[PDB]
Amino acid sequence: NYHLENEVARLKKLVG
Repeated sequence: NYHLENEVARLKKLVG
């Protein structure tokens, strides 16, 4: 939306 998108694109970028 919101969240969701700038939340995977958080997350997975920092982890893997």
